[PDB]
Amino acid sequence: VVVLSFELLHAPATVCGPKKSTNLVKNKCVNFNFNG
Amino acid sequence: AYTNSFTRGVYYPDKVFRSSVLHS
Repeated sequence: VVVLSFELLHAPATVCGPKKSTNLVKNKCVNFNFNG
Repeated sequence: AYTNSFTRGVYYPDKVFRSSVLHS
């Protein structure tokens, strides 16, 4: 039995899932997903 | 030994940035 425990907002996120990042545009209302 | 620490020991409680605001 394997138990996985996660911690949020304690520090800068070091472990992430695989999602391809894109270049960030500025000055236009856009969805932002920074580090989750 | 003793001696009094006037106001020492204050540190930033969390990485989150704030400015020009009082925070409890």
